[PDB]
Amino acid sequence: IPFHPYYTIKDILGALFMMLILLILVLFSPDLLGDPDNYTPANPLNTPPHIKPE
Amino acid sequence: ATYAQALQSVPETQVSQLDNGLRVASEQSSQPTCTVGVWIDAGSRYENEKNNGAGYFVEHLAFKGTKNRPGSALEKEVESMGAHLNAYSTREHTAYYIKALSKDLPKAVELLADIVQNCSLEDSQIEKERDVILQELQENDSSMRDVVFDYLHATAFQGTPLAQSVEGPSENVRKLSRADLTEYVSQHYKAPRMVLAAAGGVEHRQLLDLAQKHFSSLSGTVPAFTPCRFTGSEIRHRDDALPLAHVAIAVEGPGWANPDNVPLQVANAIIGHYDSTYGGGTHMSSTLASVAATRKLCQSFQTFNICYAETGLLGAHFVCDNMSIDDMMFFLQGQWMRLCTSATESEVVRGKNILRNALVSHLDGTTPVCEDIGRSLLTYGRRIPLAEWESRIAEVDASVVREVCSKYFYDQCPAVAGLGPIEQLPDYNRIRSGMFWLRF
Repeated sequence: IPFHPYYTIKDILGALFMMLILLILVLFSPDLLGDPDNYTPANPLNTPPHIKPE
Repeated sequence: ATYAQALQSVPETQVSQLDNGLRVASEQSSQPTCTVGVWIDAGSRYENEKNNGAGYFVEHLAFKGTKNRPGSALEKEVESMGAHLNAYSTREHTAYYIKALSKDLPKAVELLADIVQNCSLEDSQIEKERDVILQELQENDSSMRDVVFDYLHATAFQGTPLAQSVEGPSENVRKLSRADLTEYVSQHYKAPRMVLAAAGGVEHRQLLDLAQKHFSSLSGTVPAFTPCRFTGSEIRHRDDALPLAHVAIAVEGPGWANPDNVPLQVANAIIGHYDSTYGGGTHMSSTLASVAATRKLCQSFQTFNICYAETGLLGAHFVCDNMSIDDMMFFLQGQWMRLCTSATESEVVRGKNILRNALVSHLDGTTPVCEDIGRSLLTYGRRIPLAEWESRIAEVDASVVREVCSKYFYDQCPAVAGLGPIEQLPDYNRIRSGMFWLRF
């Protein structure tokens, strides 16, 4: 089937859903996937209790 | 003669009416020949699913034999006096016309009664004609134009009698019996839905006398059809083994009377027609035709205005190779939208002249004139004189075309029937989106 009449609108719907999830994340719980210790100035003389990556 | 006195001088077609309702109509002239025919208001549109194809069967059986003229005797009279007997049955009309010398008009009319009133419908003849109709159906499968037009009617009037083909399904052909044919001729060849139309050197008084002497003993004084529902769809009979791909796209057109017929034809005359073996080609003023000739997109195209009593199909049918359907569909939709959005005076004048030529040149010779008489009396209820056609075309202008095409083409769901290597054919969403312009 041609891409334009069908999959452009399908992709628009997909983008809408992804924007829903991303905007929920940013607006309601921004520091959900992050780590609170990242809100501390970097001090090379002391380490955080845990060292985990993203 | 300034083409005004010419139109005014065309002989008037006298129309009368018998007590049975026979609308006897004739158009006298000076030729020594004549065409006298009977136009029935029968056809596949008046046939249910079971009875479908009975009209074609009856038409086939019409000339074989009659009760008064057993078998070839009916043929014997036709040839021995040089007459050409012929019949044609479309979706909403039937006709039997016998071209013959003006002297033999008394005989021909009598035969025309015998064919219509006292048929034979012999059972062995029915079997033979059943076989013949089956082979004729296999013949009709060959050419793509008729197949595509039947597909268009099926997909545009789905669920309605108009979708039915004229010949009917092959199933009905085998299962149609003599009782069905007798009932069909009894309830569809009734006197009120009859037009005895004659052209050439026949005087109306003589025609009336002959009709009153031979057609008097006909029906006295019901399946009066139902308004069919246009349903924009698409049928794709993808068959890549075929050489060329036939496409036909049509929108719901006007009715038979529906004065908008006069503008639309003019609009269609703007698009015109073209094929490979034409003349000027890349210089023809039809933009679509010029593009087709320049880029060799198609081997043919035409604009049709098939119009029935309450509805009709208005659109274009084109035959092109397997890898030019998209481009020509685009250009066709572009021409349509250009006409709806901006018609321009000069193209309208060209269309008016072209339509004048259509109506005038088509009405020459006894056979087309008689056919026009029958069809007009059946559909319009009168015979629209050529002067009236001239006035109606003269009233058309650029604004009228721009409005009438807009009412029928712009943002309307079309019906598409493609057959052959039609992979290139755009998806129905693209075709529908072609009907409207984001620049307008």
